[PDB]
Amino acid sequence: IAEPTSHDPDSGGHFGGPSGWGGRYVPEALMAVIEEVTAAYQKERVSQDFLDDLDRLQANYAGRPSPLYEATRLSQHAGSARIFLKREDLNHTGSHKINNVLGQALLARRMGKTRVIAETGAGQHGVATATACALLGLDCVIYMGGIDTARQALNVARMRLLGAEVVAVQTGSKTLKDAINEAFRDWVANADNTYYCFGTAAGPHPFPTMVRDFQRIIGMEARVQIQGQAGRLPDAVVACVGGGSNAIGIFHAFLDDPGVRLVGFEAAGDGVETGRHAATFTAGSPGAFHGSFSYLLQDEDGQTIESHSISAGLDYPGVGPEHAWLKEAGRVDYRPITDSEAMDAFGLLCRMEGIIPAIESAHAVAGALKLGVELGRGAVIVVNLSGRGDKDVETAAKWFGLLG
Amino acid sequence: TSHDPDSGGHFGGPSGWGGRYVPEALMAVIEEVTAAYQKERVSQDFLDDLDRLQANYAGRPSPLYEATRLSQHAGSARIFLKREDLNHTGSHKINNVLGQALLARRMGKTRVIAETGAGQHGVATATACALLGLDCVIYMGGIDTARQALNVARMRLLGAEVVAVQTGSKTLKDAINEAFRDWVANADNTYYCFGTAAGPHPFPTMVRDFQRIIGMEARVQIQGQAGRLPDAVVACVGGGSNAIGIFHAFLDDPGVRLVGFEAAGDGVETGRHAATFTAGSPGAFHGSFSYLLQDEDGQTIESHSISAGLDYPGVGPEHAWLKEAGRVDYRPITDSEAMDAFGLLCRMEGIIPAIESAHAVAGALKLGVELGRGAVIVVNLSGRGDKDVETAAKWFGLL
Amino acid sequence: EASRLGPVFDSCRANNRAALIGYLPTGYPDVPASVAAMTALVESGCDIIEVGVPYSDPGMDGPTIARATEAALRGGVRVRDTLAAVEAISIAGGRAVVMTYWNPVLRYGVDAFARDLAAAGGLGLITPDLIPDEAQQWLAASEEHRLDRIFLVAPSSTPERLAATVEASRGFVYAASSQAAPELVGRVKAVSDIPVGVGLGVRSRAQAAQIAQYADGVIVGSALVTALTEGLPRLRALTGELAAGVRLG
Amino acid sequence: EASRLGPVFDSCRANNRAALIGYLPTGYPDVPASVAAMTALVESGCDIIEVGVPYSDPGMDGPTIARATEAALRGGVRVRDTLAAVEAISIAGGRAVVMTYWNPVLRYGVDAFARDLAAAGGLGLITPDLIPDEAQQWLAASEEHRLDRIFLVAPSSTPERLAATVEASRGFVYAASSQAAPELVGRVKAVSDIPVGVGLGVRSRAQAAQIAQYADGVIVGSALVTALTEGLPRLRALTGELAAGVRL
Ligand SMILES: N#C[C@@H]1N[C@@H](CF)[C@H]1c1ccc(-c2c(F)cc(Cl)cc2F)cc1
Ligand SMILES: N#C[C@@H]1N[C@@H](CF)[C@H]1c1ccc(-c2c(F)cc(Cl)cc2F)cc1
Ligand SMILES: C=C(NCc1c(COP(=O)(O)O)cnc(C)c1O)C(=O)O
Ligand SMILES: C=C(NCc1c(COP(=O)(O)O)cnc(C)c1O)C(=O)O
Ligand SMILES: [Cs+]
Ligand SMILES: [Cs+]
Repeated sequence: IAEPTSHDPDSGGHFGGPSGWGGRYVPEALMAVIEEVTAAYQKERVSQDFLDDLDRLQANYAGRPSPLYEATRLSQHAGSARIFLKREDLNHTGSHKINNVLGQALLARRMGKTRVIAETGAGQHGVATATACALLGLDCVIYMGGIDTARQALNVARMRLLGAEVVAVQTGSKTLKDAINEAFRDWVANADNTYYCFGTAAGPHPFPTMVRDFQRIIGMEARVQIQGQAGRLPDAVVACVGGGSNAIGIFHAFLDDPGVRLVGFEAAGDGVETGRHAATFTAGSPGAFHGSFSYLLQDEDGQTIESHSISAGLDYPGVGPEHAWLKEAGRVDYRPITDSEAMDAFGLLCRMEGIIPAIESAHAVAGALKLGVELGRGAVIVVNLSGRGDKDVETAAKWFGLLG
Repeated sequence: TSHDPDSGGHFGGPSGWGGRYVPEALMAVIEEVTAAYQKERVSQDFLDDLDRLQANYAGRPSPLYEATRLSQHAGSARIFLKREDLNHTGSHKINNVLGQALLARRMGKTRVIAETGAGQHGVATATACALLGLDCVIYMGGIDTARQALNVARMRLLGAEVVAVQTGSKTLKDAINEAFRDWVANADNTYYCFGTAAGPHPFPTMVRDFQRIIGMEARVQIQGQAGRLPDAVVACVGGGSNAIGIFHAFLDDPGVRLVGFEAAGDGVETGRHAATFTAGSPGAFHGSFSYLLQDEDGQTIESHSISAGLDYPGVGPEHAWLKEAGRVDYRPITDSEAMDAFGLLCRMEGIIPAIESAHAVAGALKLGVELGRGAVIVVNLSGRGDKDVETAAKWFGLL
Repeated sequence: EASRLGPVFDSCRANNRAALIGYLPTGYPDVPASVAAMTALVESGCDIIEVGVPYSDPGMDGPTIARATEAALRGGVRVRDTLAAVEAISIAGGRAVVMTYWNPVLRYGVDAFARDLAAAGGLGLITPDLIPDEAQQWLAASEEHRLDRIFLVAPSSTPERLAATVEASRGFVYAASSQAAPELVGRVKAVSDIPVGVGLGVRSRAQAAQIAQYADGVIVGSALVTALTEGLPRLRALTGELAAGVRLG
Repeated sequence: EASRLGPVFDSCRANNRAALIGYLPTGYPDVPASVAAMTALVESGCDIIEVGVPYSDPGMDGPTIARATEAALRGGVRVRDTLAAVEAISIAGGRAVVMTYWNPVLRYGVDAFARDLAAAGGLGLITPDLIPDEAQQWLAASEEHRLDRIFLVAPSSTPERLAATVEASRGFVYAASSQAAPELVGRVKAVSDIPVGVGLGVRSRAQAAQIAQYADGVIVGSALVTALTEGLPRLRALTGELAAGVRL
């Protein structure tokens, strides 16, 4: 069947009250195309023919279901806890982003759009969008921050080979938040023929809900796989948090399990006290940003504080509204992980298991190691290994002295 | 199976494909690996460990996908892509490596060496040695360390030592030579994890056995998705591991065409190619009797290909047996042809393939025109092309 | 009762002319120079001044205003400097509304900012990223502190949302945008009598007079910033040309 | 009846010495020079001349010989050049065998190469990459054309395979390789009376003397190549010192 509607926002996109998190902080010029997408998604989310077309691509084209590997050789560094890696790194294009892109590309075809635009920080969502647009015959334009086109250059070339046009954003901090600002400008001018394939669980309604619904499959699968392998529900499920898509995707199936801890791990960069980080929940406050009301890093006047992280996928000063609602309600804990902590976990996963994770995912692995020590021997911790680190190989090689 | 060699590793009786053409100094460890394989291949403890890793670690089964947007470019045939590109590390090599890595551990070996050309076998070997706690040394040709530099850094991050081979053609042929010299010296504690369906017995049989899972899966998936066995099954052929793995389940189906496509470089008439069957002749090379590119005196002719994985002048002995029996045909695919299929698969299906695998798709496109509309053609998509993105971007002028 | 900007358009429509609405961002090139320029706008015939609050991520601003808002922010412009600009305009006899993205208002406090804006003599608030769907707090503070609320309508606005946006506005309705502009004004005046201003990237008297045929107000923003970059004498000259254009007889 | 090199080791037995076996690759530094150097070995006291066939992928060869065969192939050496060198050694009174990898023999034809090797005066064939398990063609040719067949043993050779290798050898057995060399020779002496040659990277007269205390023949190759590279007189003097060490 479909999926229940228990944790969804209201018709206006608000979590936990008619004036709470989420909503639509967008100009009126975008409201026509947003309502058109909301109407289209409401119609297709209950269409068995749509869910069939999506499941068919997810199975035969993207390789789902992804396995759940017990990284036994990590147990020593996690207080003798049992780490289970949800291997989203084995998806087509190399991350969880393809789950959401397939749904939204299928939706953009159902709407008759011929042009798809997207933003990207780490390059993984950009590659996934260009992948679906090549698959479904859609024209594709990806917006990327100029600083990210340099530290994730492997993905820039992949997008160009797939037929997409890559535009390097030079305004602002030249990272993810500025790519989103430029993609927003593109949509305002081309709302008529263009679909905006947003790549994370943020933005205005309906995007926080739609992105989450397309990533729900991660948690649905993991919840079944972990019971078959460990014989019980886990003691905790963890994931890294940038915008929040991969976290909310694996978190959702466990929300109604009162014994399952949920911990998201955000990028702390050089340190939360240094002013060079992206720990939105640790050092941020509520505000309206990028189309929703949620947490963001902001000075006393309301200006967005530029974020920094060694991971381009977590270099974002905001977060999705459903995470803000779950943080306020106390259902999910959010903790910082620094650059150095992540890179230790990165190298440990390589040495111990032969998996080269994405530097984003390394934040989650580092958080799981710490969490394992707190829970102790025998605790079952599921980790969402959101992506592989082929994009980060040059960054990781410099970090560990394999270059010069 | 009924297609196995004798105790000495010979395919097909009098022809004598395979065997062991190695120095006596290697016979003690070669017989040691043979006996260990015969013993552990029927051990449920060993089979349970291999299945557990293929499922929860490697990502098996790999899916079978019908590339319907390629149909108009394949004479309206139906191209089905066996998605080995989705495995852990990103190619079929992990299948063979996980079998031999577990076997090295069963034998008490403490050190694993391996050759690599495209870097995929090196990355897979380095991956399993990190997982099992083995010392890893990967021999790679100096030319290949340059044009596949991404996989070199992946290997180093996984904890493996990489040795750049600068002798000979500085490609896959010369990495194998040096790795053989390493084994001669350190056979007491070193397992040679061979990356392709060549070499002395038992390696052609053993590599094929660990890759049979590809064809077995494909034969079940094609019937479920299409209702019948395919009209043809095609793959690219360097040494022959990914081709033999997808072919084997189909050997005894009489109506299934089997076509292997080999690298033709700048063209077979140019002397800058690796088209072993098209231009080679029988001979003994790298431990087996098979086909290889050789001059009038028997010296190995150096091969050239834009693809590092197919840039090899030999080929596995079981393929020589299949070619002699007429069960499989082998055709050349040039650099230009492979790169066209490369870009086509990117623009039509959003799949960036390995340049090795792109040869099979290019051959599949031609075979679709030959068989007509409605014909079902299964293609082994042996690996993804992250290692080749820089090569391909320069080819299409995207820099 | 009537809106704050009601009498202004009443006087303009009685003089067979449109209201000239001028935008300048606070703090460009610096805070004292920008206040000198907003005063110059009042002296040069600007009926309403749009005091802009520079925002770090202004998605609606064009390149000319984007560069100016970044420069003002680098100079250390504050939101409290925008309230000081309004006091300066009120002192010089002008009429000020504030154009701002919503987050600086939330960070300040919606009721607090409305109170302090009206105290400084401000007459209204333009909210380009605040739609009426999310403006419950702003509607209450707007009725309380007697402030106009100018929402935006676009050529793509549905009949439902356009009527709802016009219903929600006080003072005037901003028609942000070829024949798309007069056709949009026609849709607003089909459902309400509220004055309509038109932003159309005006840069000359000819374009200003061309809009004054159908609109109640002509909104000029980018051309004033480009003029201020050249200096205050160029700004007075351009404003004088525009003040002549909004008049018809 | 007996092997071709049988009488050679008997002559070394009566003179209370081991045989000096000298290796040189054909065509290094060129074909005329290599044949000139091989003849010099006979005039300088070499009992047996190993004539090497340069191969493009020599797995069993160290760097001195490997780089010398690479230079010979760059110069264009052919397999027929090796047979021309055997005939030259035989005319000059020497006794020559051919050390080759197996694929050049397959390309020539096992029977045809044996026939042509015997007609040039060759006495046998050393096959480093051919084990008896694959030598059916070679065994038949070795009997037909009365050529000795020299297989290699190794320290790692299992007892069963060592006995099989020795049983399949005619002429002498190449003991390729601490105490590793004499211990391996002892294991061969314990199953057969066939002469055993030892190759151990010999460089000096003292080294050749230590080997002759247990081996029937001493095999020198790399040191001869290194000498020929400096000059033809250096090879003559070094071969002389090696000729003296084998008589102690
Ligand atoms: N006004 C205004 C704002 N400048 C930024 C907010 F502060 C700019 C903006 C508005 C909207 C979004 C948005 C998004 F992020 C995702 C999607 Cl799917 C749709 C969107 F509309 C992004 C940036
Ligand atoms: N002598 C000799 C030969 N020089 C080449 C052959 F002609 C060199 C050689 C011998 C053996 C091999 C070999 C291999 F490739 C794979 C494995 Cl698993 C085991 C091996 F022993 C490779 C090259
Ligand atoms: C930002 C995008 N990626 C973020 C990312 C993240 C963080 O994204 P979330 O939306 O927080 O799940 C996690 N893991 C991987 C492998 C990623 O690539 C991008 O590439 O556009
Ligand atoms: C040479 C190795 N690769 C060969 C290769 C081949 C050809 O190898 P076979 O053994 O012929 O299957 C095909 N596809 C991919 C993706 C490959 O990487 C290597 O990675 O060392
Ligand atoms: Cs964040
Ligand atoms: Cs080949």
